[PDB]
Amino acid sequence: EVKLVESGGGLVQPGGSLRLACATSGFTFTDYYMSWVRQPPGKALEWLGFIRNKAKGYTTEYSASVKGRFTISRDNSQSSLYLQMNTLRAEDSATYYCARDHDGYYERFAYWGQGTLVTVSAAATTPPSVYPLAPGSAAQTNSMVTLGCLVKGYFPEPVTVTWNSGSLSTGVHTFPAVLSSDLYTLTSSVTVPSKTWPSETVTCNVAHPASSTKVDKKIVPR
Amino acid sequence: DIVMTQSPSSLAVSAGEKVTMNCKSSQSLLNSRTRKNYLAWYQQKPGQSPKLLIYWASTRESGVPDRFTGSGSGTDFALTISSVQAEDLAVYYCKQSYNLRTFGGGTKLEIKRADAAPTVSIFPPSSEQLTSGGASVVCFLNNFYPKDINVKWKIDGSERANGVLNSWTDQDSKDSTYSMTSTLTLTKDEYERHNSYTCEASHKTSTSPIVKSFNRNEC
Ligand SMILES: C=CCO[C@]1(C(=O)O)C[C@@H](O)[C@@H](O)[C@@H]([C@H](O)CO[C@]2(C(=O)O)C[C@@H](O)[C@@H](O)[C@@H]([C@H](O)CO)O2)O1
Ligand SMILES: [Zn+2]
Repeated sequence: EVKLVESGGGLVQPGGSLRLACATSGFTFTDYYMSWVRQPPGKALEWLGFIRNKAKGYTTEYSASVKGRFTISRDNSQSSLYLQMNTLRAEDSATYYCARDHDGYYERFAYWGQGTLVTVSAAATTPPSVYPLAPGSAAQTNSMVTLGCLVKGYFPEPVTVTWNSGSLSTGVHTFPAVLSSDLYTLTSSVTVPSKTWPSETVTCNVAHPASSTKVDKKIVPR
Repeated sequence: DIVMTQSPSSLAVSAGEKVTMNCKSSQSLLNSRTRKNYLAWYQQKPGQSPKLLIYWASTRESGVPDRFTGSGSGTDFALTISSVQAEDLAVYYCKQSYNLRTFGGGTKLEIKRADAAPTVSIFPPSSEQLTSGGASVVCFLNNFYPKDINVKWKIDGSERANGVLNSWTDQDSKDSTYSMTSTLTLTKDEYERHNSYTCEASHKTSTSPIVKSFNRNEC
C-alpha cells in the first residue's frame, strides 16, 4: 500500500531552523512530483511548494509566502522528501503534510501523510502531569459509567491519549487543549458498561513526544 | 496569484438532505491543451489528514461514495452531496493546480440533528494532584446537541467563576453530538476550606439545570 510519514516536528525558537522529513513507500517514488502543505491549528490548508519528478529533472517551485526561506529536496535512493525551514516565526506554527503530487499526467494529491506539528515559541518544553478521574460512587449505579484522565501543564502540543492501549476506542472524548500561562491542559473521558469496571481494568495511556513522556494511569475505585 | 474563495464558510445540514458548496477562482482553470479544469476537492474530517474526493472538477476518485459529485467549469465550481450522512462532517477544500497549487479557505460542514440533553459527570481532584498542592475539579458534559450550553460551578452553594476553563469537542462523526469539559482549578489550601462542589449544566433541552456534585467529607 502507499505510505507517507512525516517526522521532525516539535518546538523550535523564533528565528531558528528546522528540517522535516517525509518517508514514502509503496509506489515508484521518482515518477511523482511531491508537495508540502501546512495548516495552522484551526485554519485552512496552505500549499508551500513542490519538487518535480525525474522526467522533469527534480526542480522546485514555492508559494510566495515561503520562497527564499524554505527549501525542498528529495533522496531518490531512499524514497524520502525533505523540507528545510529557516528563520521561523509564529505564523509558521502548523501541522506540515507531505502529499504525493503530479505524475506528469494526473492532477491530484492522491496520498497525504498523517502530518507533523511544528510549534515556534520561546517557551520551554514541559512534560504533562497525568491524573486519574475516577467516578464518584454516586455515578456508578447506571448502566454506563464515565471515567477520565486529566493531562495538565504541558508544552508544546501535541499529546496523545488512548484507553487500554487503544482497545477502548468508542465512547471516548478527548477535549481540545487550552493554553494558559504558556502551558496546555486537556482531559479525556471514556464511557464503558458498569459491568466492565472496576471488574476489568481501564487505563489511559498518555504520550508527550516533545519530552518523550509515556504514562499509564490505571483508573482505580476511590 | 490565482485567488481561491469558497462559499459558505460554514453551514449545518440534517442527515438525508442535499448540500451544495461553492468554489470560485480569480482566473479560469480550464487548460486549453488538455481541455480539463484543474480543480480538486479534498475532505478533511476532524483530526484527520485531507483526503482526495474529486479531481479535474468532476472525476470521482475510486472509493469515494457516489453521493459526492463535483461540477463546474472555468472560474466556478461546486461540490454537491446528494444525501448527507453523519460521517460527512468535515471541512471541504477546493484546490487549483493550473498554476502551482492554491487551496480555497474551506467550507465547514456541520450536521444538524435532534436536540439531546447532556450526560454530566463530576470528578474530584486526585490525591496525586493534591499532594503536589493543586486541586482541579472536572466536569464532563457529554453527547448533547445543539452546541450552546452553559456551566455554573458552586462551592458550598455559592457561585464561582474564577479559574473555570471550558473546552468543546468537534462534533462526533457517528452521533452528531458535541461534548464539553469544564475544569475548575483551585489551590489545595482553598479546596480544603470548602465542602460541597457542584457543576450545573443549562442546556435548551430542559428548563431544569442538570446538577452533579460531590462533598469533600464524603471523599
Ligand atoms: C505542454 C507542455 C508540457 O506538458 C507536459 C509534458 O507533456 O511534458 C505534461 C503536463 O501534464 C505537465 O506535466 C507539463 C509540465 O511538466 C508542467 O507541469 C506543471 C509544472 O509547472 O511542472 C505542473 C502541472 O501539475 C500543471 O500545473 C502544469 C501546467 O498545466 C502547465 O502545463 O505545470 O509537461
Ligand atoms: Zn521553475
